[PDB]
Amino acid sequence: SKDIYTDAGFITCWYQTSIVVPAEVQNQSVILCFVSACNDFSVRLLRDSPFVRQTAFYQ
Amino acid sequence: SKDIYTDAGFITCWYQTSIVVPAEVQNQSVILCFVSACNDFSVRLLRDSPFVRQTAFYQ
Amino acid sequence: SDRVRSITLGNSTITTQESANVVVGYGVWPDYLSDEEATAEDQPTQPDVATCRFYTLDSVSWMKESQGWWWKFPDALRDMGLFGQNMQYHYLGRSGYTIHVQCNASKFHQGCLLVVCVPEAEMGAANINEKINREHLSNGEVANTFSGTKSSNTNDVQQAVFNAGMGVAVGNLTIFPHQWINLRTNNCATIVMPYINSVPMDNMFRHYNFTLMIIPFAKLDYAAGSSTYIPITVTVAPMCAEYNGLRLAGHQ
Amino acid sequence: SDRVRSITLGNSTITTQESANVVVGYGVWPDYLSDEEATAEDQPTQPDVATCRFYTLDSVSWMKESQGWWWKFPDALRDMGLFGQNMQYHYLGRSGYTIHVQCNASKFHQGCLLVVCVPEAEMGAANINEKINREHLSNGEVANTFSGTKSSNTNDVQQAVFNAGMGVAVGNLTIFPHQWINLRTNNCATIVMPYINSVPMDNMFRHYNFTLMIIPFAKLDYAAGSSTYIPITVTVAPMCAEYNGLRLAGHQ
Amino acid sequence: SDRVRSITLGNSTITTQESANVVVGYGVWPDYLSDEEATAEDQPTQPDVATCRFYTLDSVSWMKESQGWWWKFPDALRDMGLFGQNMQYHYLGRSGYTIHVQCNASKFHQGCLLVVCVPEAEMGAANINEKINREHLSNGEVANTFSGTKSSNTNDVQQAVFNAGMGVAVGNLTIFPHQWINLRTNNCATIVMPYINSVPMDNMFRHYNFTLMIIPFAKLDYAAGSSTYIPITVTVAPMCAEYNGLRLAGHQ
Repeated sequence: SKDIYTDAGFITCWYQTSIVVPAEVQNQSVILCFVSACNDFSVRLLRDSPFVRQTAFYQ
Repeated sequence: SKDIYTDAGFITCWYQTSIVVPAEVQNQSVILCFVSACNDFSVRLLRDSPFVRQTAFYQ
Repeated sequence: SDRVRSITLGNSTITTQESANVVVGYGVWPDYLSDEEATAEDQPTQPDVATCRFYTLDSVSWMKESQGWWWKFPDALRDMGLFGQNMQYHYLGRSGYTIHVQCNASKFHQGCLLVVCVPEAEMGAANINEKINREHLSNGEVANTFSGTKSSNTNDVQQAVFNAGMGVAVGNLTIFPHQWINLRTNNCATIVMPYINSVPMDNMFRHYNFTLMIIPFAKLDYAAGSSTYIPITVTVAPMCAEYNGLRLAGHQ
Repeated sequence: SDRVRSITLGNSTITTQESANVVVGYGVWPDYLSDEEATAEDQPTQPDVATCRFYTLDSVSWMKESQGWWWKFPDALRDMGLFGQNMQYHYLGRSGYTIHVQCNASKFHQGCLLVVCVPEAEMGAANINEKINREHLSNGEVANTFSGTKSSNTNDVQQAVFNAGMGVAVGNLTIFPHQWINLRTNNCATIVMPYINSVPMDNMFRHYNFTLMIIPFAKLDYAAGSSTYIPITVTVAPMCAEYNGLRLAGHQ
Repeated sequence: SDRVRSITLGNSTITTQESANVVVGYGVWPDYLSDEEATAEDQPTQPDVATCRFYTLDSVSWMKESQGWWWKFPDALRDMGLFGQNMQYHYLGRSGYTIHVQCNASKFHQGCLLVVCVPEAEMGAANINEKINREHLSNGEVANTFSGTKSSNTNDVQQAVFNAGMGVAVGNLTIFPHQWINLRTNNCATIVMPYINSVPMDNMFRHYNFTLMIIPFAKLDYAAGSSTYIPITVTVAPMCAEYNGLRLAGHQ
């Protein structure tokens, strides 16, 4: 969760050089992004997820 | 030669996926086909070819 | 290079020239059922040439506005030769698979497919307390189609690409054995899939083992002179198929 | 193949896929100053992670009518982090460099750059008996530009491409450590440059060690539908940087 | 890769970058005549540098409607330096050859050439009981041209591509040492051709040893902006040429 003490940083992405494309080829393209953990990764304290929201039962 | 007893089958060719081509490139193209025998191939009985047709001599 | 791959299963051969690699399941290659995991007592049927071979499904056309496709797979091979006949005459079936998907373009086309092989893809309904007809979950070799928005048809699956018909995030759908068909490097995507079920053998009509899904993240796009019709062709081959409990033909 | 190259200096990594090779100076790789060639008597400062890393300069746009660019290089890194701060607090500096220049295109674009690394590029003036201001020889990370004809500005370098600002033939300018960026084979140009000076250490403001020059021989050209904006991006990393004579901040 | 090939014969060198392989005759590499197969009694002439080298013939232009070309080859090198002079002063000649054909395009052009090297290509006539003039079977380095239909000129070869001027099926014409120039993979076609004749040496004017044929099966085709002029350039080098029976210059 968010707190001021343990802030981690900023991921940013910039144009080094432009996208040079030849004739009769589309100019606008798409980047896809992925995330995963490395081999030194850990988690410690169990809690309930902030996403589960029910009001009544599931009859 | 052709007979009903020794019939061999049908060679056929189908579109799996289409021909995707970029811009400024011609769409219609040409397939060439080849035939030969393998290393287990044989022929047995001599006869005259059905193609030779002469009427008189070659003076 | 390692981009050329050749596969021979029976009397059918696939030679590709811009392949990437082969994902093999969860590391397990398809094999027969041993005597320690066996449950039934009678002799199985192992055809192994008349069954284990590539069957070619229908080609589907990929426009700029296409959203996705799915096939259920012990059921899309219902009417494909002796695999389908041996499905109709036996009670218990058990097989692995090999899913090869063809899609070609040029160096001027762009786009990106995601070929996922999802076990137990129990799908939702369009209306919440409504029953789904069997003609909409599966249709044989004819593909069903996702929609871009909230579909609300009668007796139909909820067809929205951002939930994959199952109620999850479609970006998180890469936990399953998957490849990508990227049109600047790839041409094809081979997925070897072993048998994954809670029981050693199961009936091949009442159960759906898994679901192939092809979803384009990067949309297809091209210039004003390139070729418009781009097909997508799926070819499947059962592996290590064996059968148990012979009786008359039917399913009821 | 050997066209893929990866470079790690500190916490910055460059991966290229259409590189050519790496020119290393005059055969010498950058190393620290030994005790036999040393002149000053006090302990130097070797940061080695906070200093030796890639700094990215400004991208410049390459039209069909562009003529060239230059950067002075102990001076273009004046305001780039702890390299610039350690330049401002010390009196004697000594470093090698690694110059990597990015420029990309497609297989439908043509053109050819020449990336030269010229030691002691003492440049001429536009007016012969006139003094050059410091804002025209160097401007930091913002590039100066050559001109196609005889430029006659006030207090400015003589900007003509066929003399490179130095009074020589520009075709003979390949005696220096150089590469080409040919748009049908290349994508980038890596130049490792050791320390070349007449003294073992020197001040990094009063002196200009060398001058990078990028001059297009074959002009950029493309068809009526290809992409127009083509940037050129220069990235530099000091190597074996050490510092001597600590005093207060300033340069006067 | 093995696509780069380099050939040095004398003071002439060919470097190609998209070659395929080299067909060497019927397996035999050209060598000199031994003393067991020799018939004449006097010393032969072996120049070996002034003779064995590449000679470049005329370039021919390949439109969309071009049909084919042929060259007779002890006769197309009549006026090519010391090979032609040593042909004119001697009575008996004996040589092998190396036929290299250049044709280049881009990745947007399509087409396919067939480069055949046909021994004893005795050609037919346009009119059946008529004599062919020598200016139509051969013309030196200037190529003759096939026609698409039944040609009926005076004193001319029957020029129809589907009979190759010889009365056979042109698809069956691949029994001879041949290569293809496919414009998506190839750039050139090298054919090493040894000496094939019924006698150990023969006169090089009265006899035609073989006939090069270049016939486009897949027609040349391109879009509305690509380059129209596409040449085809043939280069030949005699190998192991030796000569016998010196007398005065002439041929009558």
